[PDB]
Amino acid sequence: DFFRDEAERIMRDSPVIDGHNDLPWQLLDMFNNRLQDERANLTTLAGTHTNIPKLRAGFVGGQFWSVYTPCDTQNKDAVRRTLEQMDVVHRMCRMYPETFLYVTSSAGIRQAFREGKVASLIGVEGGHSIDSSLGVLRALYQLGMRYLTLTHSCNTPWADNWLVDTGDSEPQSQGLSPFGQRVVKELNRLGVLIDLAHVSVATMKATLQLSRAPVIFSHSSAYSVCASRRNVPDDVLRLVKQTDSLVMVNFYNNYISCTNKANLSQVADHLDHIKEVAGARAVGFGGDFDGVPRVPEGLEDVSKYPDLIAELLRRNWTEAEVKGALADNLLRVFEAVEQASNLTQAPEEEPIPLDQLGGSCRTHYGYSS
Amino acid sequence: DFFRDEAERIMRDSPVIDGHNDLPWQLLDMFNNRLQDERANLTTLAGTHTNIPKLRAGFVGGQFWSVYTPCDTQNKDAVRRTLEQMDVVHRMCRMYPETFLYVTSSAGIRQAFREGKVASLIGVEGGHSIDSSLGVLRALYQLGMRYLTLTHSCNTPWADNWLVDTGDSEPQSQGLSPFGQRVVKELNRLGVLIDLAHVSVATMKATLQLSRAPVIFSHSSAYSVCASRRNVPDDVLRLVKQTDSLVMVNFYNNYISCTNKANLSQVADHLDHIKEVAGARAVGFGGDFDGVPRVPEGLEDVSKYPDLIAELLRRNWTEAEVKGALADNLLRVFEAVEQASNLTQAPEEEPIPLDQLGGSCRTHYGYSS
Ligand SMILES: *[C@@H]1O[C@H](CO)[C@@H](O)[C@H](O)[C@H]1NC(C)=O
Ligand SMILES: *[C@@H]1O[C@H](CO)[C@@H](O)[C@H](O)[C@H]1NC(C)=O
Ligand SMILES: *[C@@H]1O[C@H](CO)[C@@H](O)[C@H](O)[C@H]1NC(C)=O
Ligand SMILES: *[C@@H]1O[C@H](CO)[C@@H](O)[C@H](O)[C@H]1NC(C)=O
Ligand SMILES: [Zn+2]
Ligand SMILES: [Zn+2]
Ligand SMILES: [Zn+2]
Ligand SMILES: [Zn+2]
Repeated sequence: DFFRDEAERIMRDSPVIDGHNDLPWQLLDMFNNRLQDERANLTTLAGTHTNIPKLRAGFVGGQFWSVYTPCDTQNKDAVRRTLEQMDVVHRMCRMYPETFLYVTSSAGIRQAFREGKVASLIGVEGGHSIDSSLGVLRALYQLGMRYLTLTHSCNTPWADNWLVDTGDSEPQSQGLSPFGQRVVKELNRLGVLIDLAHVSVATMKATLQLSRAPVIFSHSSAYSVCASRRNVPDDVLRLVKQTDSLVMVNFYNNYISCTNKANLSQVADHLDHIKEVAGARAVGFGGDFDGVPRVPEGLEDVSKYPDLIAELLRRNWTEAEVKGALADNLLRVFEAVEQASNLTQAPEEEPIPLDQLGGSCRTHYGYSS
Repeated sequence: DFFRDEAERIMRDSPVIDGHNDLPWQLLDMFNNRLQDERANLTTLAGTHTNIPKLRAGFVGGQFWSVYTPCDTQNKDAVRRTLEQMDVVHRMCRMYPETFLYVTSSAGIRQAFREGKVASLIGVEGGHSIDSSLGVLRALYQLGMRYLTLTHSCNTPWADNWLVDTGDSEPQSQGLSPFGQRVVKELNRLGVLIDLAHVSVATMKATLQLSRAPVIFSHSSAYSVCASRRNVPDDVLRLVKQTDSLVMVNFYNNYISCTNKANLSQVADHLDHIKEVAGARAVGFGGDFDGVPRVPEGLEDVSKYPDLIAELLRRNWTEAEVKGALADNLLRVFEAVEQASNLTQAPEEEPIPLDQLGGSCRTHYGYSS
């Protein structure tokens, strides 16, 4: 088709940078992170939405690999598992160097594009990965973390998750607690993209007001099209336009069609809506591949991106608009996050009040007066 | 004084590289790692064995800063606190760049020497810091860990501590378990110095036979002089000689004189013994300043090293011998550990058997149990 051909033509110049793929999670679940297991070979990997040949077929040039540890690891082994997940991403890049180029900056993604490699970054899904520690935060930064999803589907002691909006969770921090605000201040200082997927509206609003840099939704869709609280409402979409932020669209069926069944066209509806309310520069891709049980007809795996782009061209999106959705909006936001960082500025060191630390799996050294 | 002048002349060419200083622990216990606190100013800090002017007076040119988290943090928040202690060391070097040069190699130490800065490295004290994970181990390496003390004063699921030799602990792994052997192999491939301070004799001997590179005792003294199980016995000293390893002398009174009261002359007695049994290239310093309640008369703080060097010269240690004790032996061992590392060798990924993990602060993802 003419649109598919144009899609590929454009994608050769502007490869897609996806904001959220949970392949690392599958590697842990399926092989206990044993990359040498021949069943785990990435050139032939089956049973997942992602593998090397599929990535190449979908013209994927950049990928924020999700370093995710479940909510039940909070106040348990969340920090240990986050390190192991970041480790599996590091090893993956070193194991398939002909394919992946591990990067931690916007300039780095651009170099990957020049080299014909899949720029590979790390996105930490859930603030429970830092265990309310500014020191652990900086450590994750040093290890490659380039975005932090403030919460997953559970509250941290300083940020509220989306389930607060469905009543399944209590509004603990009413957005961001004072420590949570220092976390935003710290993420801003370091140059880490703040990610609002999985958080509550109050947390979305608090962050869009508080952050000194544009923020992202690594894998969130349009609430107007599908009223899932994992999706973004119009008033927030307006804040996204105001701050020049970015919503990277999630392909999960139940967030797209609000039911188990969904198709490629319905994803373009979310894209259209985000483009109309938040603006064309606020649109991106955050498929949630390998993180969801259901993906749309036409978007069975990571090789289907050109078909989604072809559809956007069919709906009259201009080349500039699809190039922005593909990679340029993410790059603009990433560069702004880097410009707004201040590594010379003294790091945030005021800890979270002891009465706010939860669980029965810690000790209280340092805390006294 | 002839020997004090000579000590300084020699120390200006070969400043001391101490193998273990617990200042980070003091920064946590005293200020909860708040380096901006006015009391925490390192140029004026009182109440500790270490601070900037003291380090300069003692001619200290290299230091392995201990990143230590208590034994009771094992199976609790050990990993979290380890990252926080590593973080305070990183921040310390950043806050006083005119004094500390953060380094992670032997060439880096020589660079610090050339610039007149105190080479600042990280020594992780206790295998519980990795919570039996090879991924956390690699993460710590990436964060700057250049030596791992296999155990502190408690057994890990894969190594036995020194208390086993006093009867207070059971010989769980009877040295190193199979996973513990894999840890040692990973430490060798990474280029991390294996530290035998705090381990049982069975662990020292198992590691000495297994390691493919020379090892160290970052802060342990001579068992013949003081029969403390925190000290190294002669048969292990013969293994140290055989492997061209290194024993860095601890200044703690109770490990020196085997009693609360001790003096500089007695520490020199330990150095003499190690030199006799393990050889001159197996001696160094690992004072344990800021990690102990009692230090010898004449060795009150970190500014006292020149007096100890003067005593060794007085005792007829040659210039080559003291330069070895000061810096050259550690540098030799470091270079060997670096040469034994292999970047191309596939990382160890066979996890510890699930049934060997303890505590109630973890989840069993990857295994399923
Ligand atoms: C993956 O498999 C291909 C062939 O199926 C092989 O050529 C390649 O060496 C393998 N890669 C790894 C890392 O095992
Ligand atoms: C499609 O978009 C272009 C902008 O590139 C616009 O000029 C044109 O009118 C649109 N086509 C239709 C049929 O609306
Ligand atoms: C420490 O105090 C001295 C004054 O004694 C001051 O010059 C220096 O800037 C201070 N350093 C920091 C990091 O506060
Ligand atoms: C001191 O050492 C020198 C050279 O190492 C040696 O010749 C001399 O005999 C030693 N002096 C004593 C008193 O042992
Ligand atoms: Zn998610
Ligand atoms: Zn995810
Ligand atoms: Zn110590
Ligand atoms: Zn110690």
